Amino acid sequence: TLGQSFKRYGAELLSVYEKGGHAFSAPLEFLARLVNGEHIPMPICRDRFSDYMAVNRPMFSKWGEVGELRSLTGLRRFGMLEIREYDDATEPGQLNVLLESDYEFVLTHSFSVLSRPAAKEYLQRHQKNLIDARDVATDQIEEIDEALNQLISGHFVMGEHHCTL
Amino acid sequence: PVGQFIPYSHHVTDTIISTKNAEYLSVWKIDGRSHQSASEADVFQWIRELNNTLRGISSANLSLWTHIVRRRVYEYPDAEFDNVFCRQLDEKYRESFTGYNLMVNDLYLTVVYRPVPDQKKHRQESCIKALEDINR
Repeated sequence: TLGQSFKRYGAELLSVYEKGGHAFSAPLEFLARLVNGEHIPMPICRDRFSDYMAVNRPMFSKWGEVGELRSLTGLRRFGMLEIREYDDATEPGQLNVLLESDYEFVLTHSFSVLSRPAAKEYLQRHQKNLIDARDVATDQIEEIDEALNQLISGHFVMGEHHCTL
Repeated sequence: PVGQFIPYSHHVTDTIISTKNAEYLSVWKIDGRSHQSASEADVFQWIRELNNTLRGISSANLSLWTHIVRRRVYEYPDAEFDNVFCRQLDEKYRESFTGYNLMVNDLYLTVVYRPVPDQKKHRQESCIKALEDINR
């Protein structure tokens, strides 16, 4: 389905280039840049690769401050940010500010689907919690029930998004 | 604490920001007078006139704060004029950039209400009307 939708996106399914040469594992190389930013391919083994992927070594010695990175290419440093209090507007130029972006960032958006009983529970909890707005001039008491109507129709399906940078 | 005391949480209206303890805030950007080119007797007269205006401010736990900032305004666009002649004169004047006081001062005043539910709402409406008269 995604290959149908991304036909104009130039996308490509990964993990097809597994078993190249001497049984390489294509997608874990991507997880390598999730592990430590290095391009290190990790071919298949007789071991689950969580036991060995931390080749270059991240360190969480700083308590919320900038943590460390042990590597054979040098020692690096890293820091993180989370996102909360999401504005429910959706502008078109939303995060196209990172054209230059001198941060070497990795940006992780995460989503889990809602069970529709649990989606009904979440929508009812939103309808009881957020309807008590005290003279907001931005019309926030409209989206709560329209979100329930559009999860009924299935257009505005919500889910557990979290973001990290 | 020096970052958690918890002084800005807007729960009132456009013009007014609240604190935790129902202290209420509004801000006025103030451009000033040309007293570098005005008669000093007239300046003193405007001070007295503004002071008589201040006599309309009661003592009902009201306060004013005056923050006067001097900042570098390097955010001026220093750009090409998309031609040759006026861009040439732009460069020939751009040689005159070597210093020459590129900072500007502004003036601002905060109006603060202090009080001494329905009590909070009616006190807020009192701040709203009296502050609207102040701002007018």
